[PDB]
Amino acid sequence: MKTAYDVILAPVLSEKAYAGFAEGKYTFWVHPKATKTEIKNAVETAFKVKVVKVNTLHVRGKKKRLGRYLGKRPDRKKAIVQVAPGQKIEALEGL
Amino acid sequence: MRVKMHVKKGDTVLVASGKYKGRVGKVKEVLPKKYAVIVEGVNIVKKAVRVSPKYPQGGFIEKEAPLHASKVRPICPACGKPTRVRKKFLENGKKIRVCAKCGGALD
Amino acid sequence: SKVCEISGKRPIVANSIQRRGKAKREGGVGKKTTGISKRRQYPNLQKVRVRVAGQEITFRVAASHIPKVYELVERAKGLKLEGLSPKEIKKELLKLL
Amino acid sequence: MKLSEVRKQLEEARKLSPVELEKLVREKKRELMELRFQASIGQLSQNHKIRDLKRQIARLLTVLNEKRRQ
RNA sequence: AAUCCGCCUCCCAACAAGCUCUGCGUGGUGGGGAAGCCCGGGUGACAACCCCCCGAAGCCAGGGAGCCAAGAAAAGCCUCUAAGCACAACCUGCGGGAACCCGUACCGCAAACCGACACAGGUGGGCGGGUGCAAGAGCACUCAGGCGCGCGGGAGAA
RNA sequence: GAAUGCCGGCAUGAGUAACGAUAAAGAGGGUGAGAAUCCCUCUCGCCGUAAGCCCAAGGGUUCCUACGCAAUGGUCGUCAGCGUAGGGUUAGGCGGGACCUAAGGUGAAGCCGAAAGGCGUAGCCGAAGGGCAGCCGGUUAAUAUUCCGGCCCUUCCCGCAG
RNA sequence: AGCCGGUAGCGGGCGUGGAUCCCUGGAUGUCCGAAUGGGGGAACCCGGCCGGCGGGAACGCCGGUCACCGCGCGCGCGGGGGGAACCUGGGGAACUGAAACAUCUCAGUACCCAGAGGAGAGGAAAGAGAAAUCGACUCCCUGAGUAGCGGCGAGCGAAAGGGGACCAGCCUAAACCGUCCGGCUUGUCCGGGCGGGGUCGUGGGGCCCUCGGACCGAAUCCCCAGCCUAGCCGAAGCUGUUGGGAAGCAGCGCCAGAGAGGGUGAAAGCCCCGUAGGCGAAAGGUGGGGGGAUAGGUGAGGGUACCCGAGUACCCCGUGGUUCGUGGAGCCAUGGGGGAAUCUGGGCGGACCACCGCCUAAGGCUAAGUACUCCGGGUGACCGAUAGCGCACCAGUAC
Ligand SMILES: [Mg+2]
Ligand SMILES: [Mg+2]
Ligand SMILES: [Mg+2]
Ligand SMILES: [Mg+2]
Ligand SMILES: [Mg+2]
Ligand SMILES: [Mg+2]
Ligand SMILES: [Mg+2]
Ligand SMILES: [Mg+2]
Ligand SMILES: [Mg+2]
Ligand SMILES: [Mg+2]
Ligand SMILES: [Mg+2]
Ligand SMILES: [Mg+2]
Ligand SMILES: [Mg+2]
Ligand SMILES: [Mg+2]
Ligand SMILES: [Mg+2]
Ligand SMILES: [Mg+2]
Ligand SMILES: [Mg+2]
Ligand SMILES: [Mg+2]
Ligand SMILES: [Mg+2]
Ligand SMILES: [Mg+2]
Ligand SMILES: [Mg+2]
Ligand SMILES: [Mg+2]
Ligand SMILES: [Mg+2]
Ligand SMILES: [Mg+2]
Ligand SMILES: [Mg+2]
Ligand SMILES: [Mg+2]
Ligand SMILES: [Mg+2]
Ligand SMILES: [Mg+2]
Ligand SMILES: [Mg+2]
Ligand SMILES: [Mg+2]
Ligand SMILES: [Mg+2]
Ligand SMILES: [Mg+2]
Ligand SMILES: [Mg+2]
Ligand SMILES: [Mg+2]
Ligand SMILES: [Mg+2]
Ligand SMILES: [Mg+2]
Ligand SMILES: [Mg+2]
Ligand SMILES: [Mg+2]
Ligand SMILES: [Mg+2]
Ligand SMILES: [Mg+2]
Ligand SMILES: [Mg+2]
Ligand SMILES: [Mg+2]
Ligand SMILES: [Mg+2]
Ligand SMILES: [Mg+2]
Ligand SMILES: [Mg+2]
Ligand SMILES: [Mg+2]
Ligand SMILES: [Mg+2]
Ligand SMILES: [Mg+2]
Ligand SMILES: [Mg+2]
Ligand SMILES: [Mg+2]
Ligand SMILES: [Mg+2]
Ligand SMILES: [Mg+2]
Ligand SMILES: [Mg+2]
Ligand SMILES: [Mg+2]
Ligand SMILES: [Mg+2]
Ligand SMILES: [Mg+2]
Ligand SMILES: [Mg+2]
Ligand SMILES: [Mg+2]
Ligand SMILES: [Mg+2]
Ligand SMILES: [Mg+2]
Ligand SMILES: [Mg+2]
Ligand SMILES: [Mg+2]
Ligand SMILES: [Mg+2]
Ligand SMILES: [Mg+2]
Ligand SMILES: [Mg+2]
Ligand SMILES: [Mg+2]
Ligand SMILES: [Mg+2]
Ligand SMILES: [Mg+2]
Ligand SMILES: [Mg+2]
Ligand SMILES: [Mg+2]
Ligand SMILES: [Mg+2]
Ligand SMILES: [Mg+2]
Ligand SMILES: [Mg+2]
Ligand SMILES: [Mg+2]
Ligand SMILES: [Mg+2]
Ligand SMILES: [Mg+2]
Ligand SMILES: [Mg+2]
Ligand SMILES: [Mg+2]
Ligand SMILES: [Mg+2]
Ligand SMILES: [Mg+2]
Ligand SMILES: [Mg+2]
Ligand SMILES: [Mg+2]
Ligand SMILES: [Mg+2]
Ligand SMILES: [Mg+2]
Ligand SMILES: [Mg+2]
Ligand SMILES: [Mg+2]
Ligand SMILES: [Mg+2]
Ligand SMILES: [Mg+2]
Ligand SMILES: [Mg+2]
Ligand SMILES: [Mg+2]
Ligand SMILES: [Mg+2]
Ligand SMILES: [Mg+2]
Ligand SMILES: [Mg+2]
Ligand SMILES: [Mg+2]
Ligand SMILES: [Mg+2]
Ligand SMILES: [Mg+2]
Ligand SMILES: [Mg+2]
Ligand SMILES: [Mg+2]
Ligand SMILES: [Mg+2]
Ligand SMILES: [Mg+2]
Ligand SMILES: [Mg+2]
Ligand SMILES: [Mg+2]
Ligand SMILES: [Mg+2]
Ligand SMILES: [Mg+2]
Ligand SMILES: [Mg+2]
Ligand SMILES: [Mg+2]
Ligand SMILES: [Mg+2]
Ligand SMILES: [Mg+2]
Ligand SMILES: [Mg+2]
Ligand SMILES: [Mg+2]
Ligand SMILES: [Mg+2]
Ligand SMILES: [Mg+2]
Ligand SMILES: [Mg+2]
Ligand SMILES: [Mg+2]
Ligand SMILES: [Mg+2]
Ligand SMILES: [Mg+2]
Ligand SMILES: [Mg+2]
Ligand SMILES: [Mg+2]
Ligand SMILES: [Mg+2]
Ligand SMILES: [Mg+2]
Ligand SMILES: [Mg+2]
Ligand SMILES: [Mg+2]
Ligand SMILES: [Mg+2]
Ligand SMILES: [Mg+2]
Ligand SMILES: [Mg+2]
Ligand SMILES: [Mg+2]
Ligand SMILES: [Mg+2]
Ligand SMILES: [Mg+2]
Ligand SMILES: [Mg+2]
Ligand SMILES: [Mg+2]
Ligand SMILES: [Mg+2]
Ligand SMILES: [Mg+2]
Ligand SMILES: [Mg+2]
Ligand SMILES: [Mg+2]
Ligand SMILES: [Mg+2]
Ligand SMILES: [Mg+2]
Ligand SMILES: [Mg+2]
Ligand SMILES: [Mg+2]
Ligand SMILES: [Mg+2]
Ligand SMILES: [Mg+2]
Ligand SMILES: [Mg+2]
Ligand SMILES: [Mg+2]
Ligand SMILES: [Mg+2]
Ligand SMILES: [Mg+2]
Ligand SMILES: [Mg+2]
Ligand SMILES: [Mg+2]
Ligand SMILES: [Mg+2]
Ligand SMILES: [Mg+2]
Ligand SMILES: [Mg+2]
Ligand SMILES: [Mg+2]
Ligand SMILES: [Mg+2]
Ligand SMILES: [Mg+2]
Ligand SMILES: [Mg+2]
Ligand SMILES: [Mg+2]
Ligand SMILES: [Mg+2]
Ligand SMILES: [Mg+2]
Ligand SMILES: [Mg+2]
Ligand SMILES: [Mg+2]
Ligand SMILES: [Mg+2]
Ligand SMILES: [Mg+2]
Ligand SMILES: [Mg+2]
Ligand SMILES: [Mg+2]
Ligand SMILES: [Mg+2]
Ligand SMILES: [Mg+2]
Ligand SMILES: [Mg+2]
Ligand SMILES: [Mg+2]
Ligand SMILES: [Mg+2]
Ligand SMILES: [Mg+2]
Ligand SMILES: [Mg+2]
Ligand SMILES: [Mg+2]
Ligand SMILES: [Mg+2]
Ligand SMILES: [Mg+2]
Ligand SMILES: [Mg+2]
Ligand SMILES: [Mg+2]
Ligand SMILES: [Mg+2]
Ligand SMILES: [Mg+2]
Ligand SMILES: [Mg+2]
Ligand SMILES: [Mg+2]
Ligand SMILES: [Mg+2]
Ligand SMILES: [Mg+2]
Ligand SMILES: [Mg+2]
Ligand SMILES: [Mg+2]
Ligand SMILES: [Mg+2]
Ligand SMILES: [Mg+2]
Ligand SMILES: [Mg+2]
Ligand SMILES: [Mg+2]
Ligand SMILES: [Mg+2]
Ligand SMILES: [Mg+2]
Ligand SMILES: [Mg+2]
Ligand SMILES: [Mg+2]
Ligand SMILES: [Mg+2]
Ligand SMILES: [Mg+2]
Ligand SMILES: [Mg+2]
Ligand SMILES: [Mg+2]
Ligand SMILES: [Mg+2]
Ligand SMILES: [Mg+2]
Ligand SMILES: [Mg+2]
Ligand SMILES: [Mg+2]
Ligand SMILES: [Zn+2]
Repeated sequence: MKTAYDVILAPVLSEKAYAGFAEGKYTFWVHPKATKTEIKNAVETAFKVKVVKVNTLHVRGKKKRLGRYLGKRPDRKKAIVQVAPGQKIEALEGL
Repeated sequence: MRVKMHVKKGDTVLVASGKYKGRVGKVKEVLPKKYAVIVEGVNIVKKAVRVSPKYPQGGFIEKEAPLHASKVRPICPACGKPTRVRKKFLENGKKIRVCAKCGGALD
Repeated sequence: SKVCEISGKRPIVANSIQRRGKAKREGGVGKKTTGISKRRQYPNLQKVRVRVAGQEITFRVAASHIPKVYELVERAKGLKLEGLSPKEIKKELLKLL
Repeated sequence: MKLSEVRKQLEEARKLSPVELEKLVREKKRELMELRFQASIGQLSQNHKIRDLKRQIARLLTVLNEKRRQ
């Protein structure tokens, strides 16, 4: 069955993602098929906040090899939610 | 469906062939994919280890080399003789290994 | 060109044989074939329009089975055909075959 | 998860109702996300927990399905 | 069907206006801001931000004239009424909420595209500064910017 | 033992021709096991209706950073569009879709054809044409009309008023 | 009794309370694909209706549902697409051979198309063809390279009969009887559905008199044996010696319904895996064998002369099929024209006629014996990495 916890996969860990916490912008890896609207809801019910803005972008898998064997990593989508003025997502403030 | 192993961890086996013919020991391990058993203190080999956290001071370690399972014979816990194994059905009727010399269970 | 909705008569392939010379039976040396090539013989298809149940039904039918259309119309009387589409009438009609 | 814990889980689940089953999957799907988040920052040494939870959820939804099937 | 559109008649208006849409200027405000000098950044700086000239192929635009070869459709949009419905509905103004999916890196006259090659070839559109030469997108030099072309060093025969 | 045989390997030509525009180089400093070839500075030269800049195709990570130099680079290589890893592409207003039609395609009705299939007013699809609301600046190593700031705007839902 | 695939490692777990693994059944099963809500450059996009989630009306997500065609009274059922060969049907070449070439050949092959299915086709005489005979069909041997066909060239090439494999026969239409429904030109009507009846070549049936009054039995259904999809039991050797290693050599034994074969440090009946001989299914599949049921089946004179498959037979024209290439050219089939009869009817026995015989057209089905090999297994005087499949290897890949 579909729950918010199916839509939010993992937090994005990088200099750039962390830089957002200050202004209330949390960046998650979400399921590649999930809509801004649905991510807004998912984040709201999982981290008890008010999502105000949602930015999403697709992230192509990097082609990578192991010896003879060429391949690709999985494609991912990342979402950047803006919580309402003053709120916070403590699980991410983290760090 | 499964490899047939006539021997197991850690019944007591006679090593009947190879450099260590005659030795007796517990089966420390059974490796069915390779069809092999590790017998305690049988088939020792000198392996080089790099100077590493796991082994500072480096040099060498001793390891037990696996034996092809066919080289090994369980020793019967009743008669103390090395034996072929037979199956006997109990009343359960679970089945068990029994020595082929006397009739004793081998577990 | 095509198929009789009644008899099922289809276009068939026939050879067209060209011959030359005098038949033996007429004292000639015999007939020589100077060509064979395939051709088709079509059914003599024509249109028959009929009113049945105040609707205009039309059949594409080989001339030999032109009377079989009208015979179908006759057997049609025992049928509850009014209100139906002309596709529907023709189906019922045809089913009577 | 231990084999006996698995039987235990099934017996207990089977006693539940659909609605109770749904509530509980949601809770487990939630508990998995935490595991994920922890796994991703290198703070889950106990990583077998992930395969575990995932199968619990499977067992549960499996049983939810059982109920609703007839 | 129509109060619309077309056609006929009459009255007032008419190189006016009015109304309406756009361009440009201004405009609360917000920004930027050199050389040089110190190690992309600081400073210069409270930076100054003004006048005159040139001036488009761009804009006002659906402008104007001429010509013959006589120069898309459909929706948006306005209007007309039909079933309906007229506590509805639509218009205008205000307020609150709502606003999805895909692309977006980088090359792009080329060492990343088409040419088996980091190939003197091929590749559509826009910008393309200054001076002089009658003009120019020509030519020379040169700004911004970018390069010296991924073997070199000598020698100084045919 | 021969088929200008087939497949493979290795010779010869030969340290030979060549190293791909005659725009052009020089020095000092740095780095490193190693430097004409990488970084920095100064000097010199070339392009400048381009050999600069921006879009669209096509390409598909080649972008940025760290660590590397076996091979790839016509030489070298400490460098690189190369190896490994990590990061990086953020939109109601840009583009396309939830709008329109063009050729053409497809195709209720319908027509035709041994089978396969061919046609066909409507309709539907089909755009680099029509329609449609975003400008200036700041910020990153790397994205920005997308984030931020400032000032503007569009549609949909609901409501209130007229 | 180990295990968390190839796959070791870091980091963690599970298993005699029976894991991993194997077989069967079930659940889950994003998107595309016949692809089927609609669109589309397959794997993306965009909807309607019902229900649900969120603060939820806009927005978005979740569940269900929505293509078209056919058949049957909106609803039911079905179709669609794939499959290596095999099969039928609808179309159908050429090189080549003829030492040139046209008829002829190649060949009804290659190939395209449709369709089936585990086979398909064919099948229960309007047969054969000379026997006073045979007795559905299919398939093998033979008949026979015969008969014949043939620019009587090149070439092509039957059938009956005999021996075998398998074995099986049925259902209808019509007459006539009953019933419902419909028509307008009111019934002794005509027509359509359904039921009854009937099914054949010594002709059979219908109707009307006379007489007579249980056995067979499925190709459908049910049960079961047997089979498949995992498995399991399975005899007998120790010691010495050379040697890295014994299974070699030596000594003394033993099993054998098992001395097939493969492994084990070299060369092993007795170490391992096996082998002979046996055993095994809760579940799914099969079940042509066994059993049972059901459908269905079955008389004799006499009279009547009602019925016995129509654009059909039949004749002519044009063609194909057959061994038959226009030939003395019948037969089977049919594109065109003409066009009957119901047993005193019709077709056939190679033009035609007579005689003498054979057979009953114009409706349908029908196991088996036969073809094939994607798949599983067994076996090779088959290959052994330039071989053997294109591929022993991550190949229909790189390129
Ligand atoms: Mg699911
Ligand atoms: Mg940063
Ligand atoms: Mg996106
Ligand atoms: Mg986006
Ligand atoms: Mg992967
Ligand atoms: Mg066993
Ligand atoms: Mg010993
Ligand atoms: Mg057991
Ligand atoms: Mg002719
Ligand atoms: Mg003649
Ligand atoms: Mg004569
Ligand atoms: Mg002739
Ligand atoms: Mg007519
Ligand atoms: Mg005719
Ligand atoms: Mg006629
Ligand atoms: Mg389990
Ligand atoms: Mg009118
Ligand atoms: Mg009026
Ligand atoms: Mg202005
Ligand atoms: Mg203004
Ligand atoms: Mg400044
Ligand atoms: Mg400065
Ligand atoms: Mg200052
Ligand atoms: Mg100062
Ligand atoms: Mg004009
Ligand atoms: Mg038009
Ligand atoms: Mg339209
Ligand atoms: Mg009204
Ligand atoms: Mg508003
Ligand atoms: Mg949508
Ligand atoms: Mg961008
Ligand atoms: Mg860019
Ligand atoms: Mg470049
Ligand atoms: Mg650029
Ligand atoms: Mg050029
Ligand atoms: Mg250009
Ligand atoms: Mg460039
Ligand atoms: Mg190139
Ligand atoms: Mg290249
Ligand atoms: Mg170069
Ligand atoms: Mg070039
Ligand atoms: Mg050009
Ligand atoms: Mg000038
Ligand atoms: Mg000049
Ligand atoms: Mg000049
Ligand atoms: Mg100039
Ligand atoms: Mg020039
Ligand atoms: Mg410069
Ligand atoms: Mg140069
Ligand atoms: Mg010289
Ligand atoms: Mg020779
Ligand atoms: Mg040569
Ligand atoms: Mg040569
Ligand atoms: Mg050769
Ligand atoms: Mg050779
Ligand atoms: Mg060769
Ligand atoms: Mg060679
Ligand atoms: Mg050489
Ligand atoms: Mg030399
Ligand atoms: Mg030379
Ligand atoms: Mg020379
Ligand atoms: Mg030379
Ligand atoms: Mg060259
Ligand atoms: Mg030279
Ligand atoms: Mg060069
Ligand atoms: Mg050069
Ligand atoms: Mg020159
Ligand atoms: Mg130096
Ligand atoms: Mg260098
Ligand atoms: Mg160097
Ligand atoms: Mg230098
Ligand atoms: Mg150089
Ligand atoms: Mg440099
Ligand atoms: Mg120049
Ligand atoms: Mg210039
Ligand atoms: Mg490429
Ligand atoms: Mg790469
Ligand atoms: Mg970049
Ligand atoms: Mg890179
Ligand atoms: Mg780079
Ligand atoms: Mg570096
Ligand atoms: Mg290198
Ligand atoms: Mg190198
Ligand atoms: Mg080197
Ligand atoms: Mg390396
Ligand atoms: Mg190289
Ligand atoms: Mg090199
Ligand atoms: Mg090169
Ligand atoms: Mg270095
Ligand atoms: Mg490079
Ligand atoms: Mg790189
Ligand atoms: Mg914005
Ligand atoms: Mg736009
Ligand atoms: Mg919408
Ligand atoms: Mg569209
Ligand atoms: Mg359209
Ligand atoms: Mg078409
Ligand atoms: Mg059209
Ligand atoms: Mg439309
Ligand atoms: Mg457009
Ligand atoms: Mg446009
Ligand atoms: Mg738009
Ligand atoms: Mg603006
Ligand atoms: Mg950039
Ligand atoms: Mg960036
Ligand atoms: Mg903004
Ligand atoms: Mg009001
Ligand atoms: Mg693994
Ligand atoms: Mg470990
Ligand atoms: Mg472990
Ligand atoms: Mg059990
Ligand atoms: Mg299964
Ligand atoms: Mg999903
Ligand atoms: Mg699908
Ligand atoms: Mg679809
Ligand atoms: Mg479609
Ligand atoms: Mg709803
Ligand atoms: Mg909310
Ligand atoms: Mg809602
Ligand atoms: Mg949601
Ligand atoms: Mg849905
Ligand atoms: Mg739906
Ligand atoms: Mg089909
Ligand atoms: Mg099929
Ligand atoms: Mg055929
Ligand atoms: Mg056909
Ligand atoms: Mg044919
Ligand atoms: Mg065929
Ligand atoms: Mg042809
Ligand atoms: Mg020929
Ligand atoms: Mg040939
Ligand atoms: Mg010949
Ligand atoms: Mg010839
Ligand atoms: Mg010849
Ligand atoms: Mg010739
Ligand atoms: Mg020929
Ligand atoms: Mg031939
Ligand atoms: Mg032929
Ligand atoms: Mg073939
Ligand atoms: Mg098919
Ligand atoms: Mg069979
Ligand atoms: Mg059959
Ligand atoms: Mg059949
Ligand atoms: Mg019969
Ligand atoms: Mg003979
Ligand atoms: Mg002759
Ligand atoms: Mg022939
Ligand atoms: Mg004959
Ligand atoms: Mg025979
Ligand atoms: Mg026979
Ligand atoms: Mg047989
Ligand atoms: Mg009747
Ligand atoms: Mg009647
Ligand atoms: Mg009746
Ligand atoms: Mg009779
Ligand atoms: Mg039957
Ligand atoms: Mg055994
Ligand atoms: Mg044994
Ligand atoms: Mg020794
Ligand atoms: Mg021994
Ligand atoms: Mg001996
Ligand atoms: Mg034997
Ligand atoms: Mg043997
Ligand atoms: Mg052997
Ligand atoms: Mg060895
Ligand atoms: Mg021997
Ligand atoms: Mg031997
Ligand atoms: Mg052996
Ligand atoms: Mg046996
Ligand atoms: Mg056996
Ligand atoms: Mg009688
Ligand atoms: Mg009669
Ligand atoms: Mg008859
Ligand atoms: Mg008939
Ligand atoms: Mg004829
Ligand atoms: Mg013929
Ligand atoms: Mg003749
Ligand atoms: Mg004939
Ligand atoms: Mg005919
Ligand atoms: Mg007769
Ligand atoms: Mg007669
Ligand atoms: Mg006949
Ligand atoms: Mg005849
Ligand atoms: Mg005759
Ligand atoms: Mg006859
Ligand atoms: Mg006969
Ligand atoms: Mg049949
Ligand atoms: Mg049978
Ligand atoms: Mg058969
Ligand atoms: Mg077979
Ligand atoms: Mg096989
Ligand atoms: Mg061999
Ligand atoms: Mg090889
Ligand atoms: Mg090979
Ligand atoms: Mg070899
Ligand atoms: Mg193979
Ligand atoms: Mg190979
Ligand atoms: Mg490969
Ligand atoms: Zn014992």
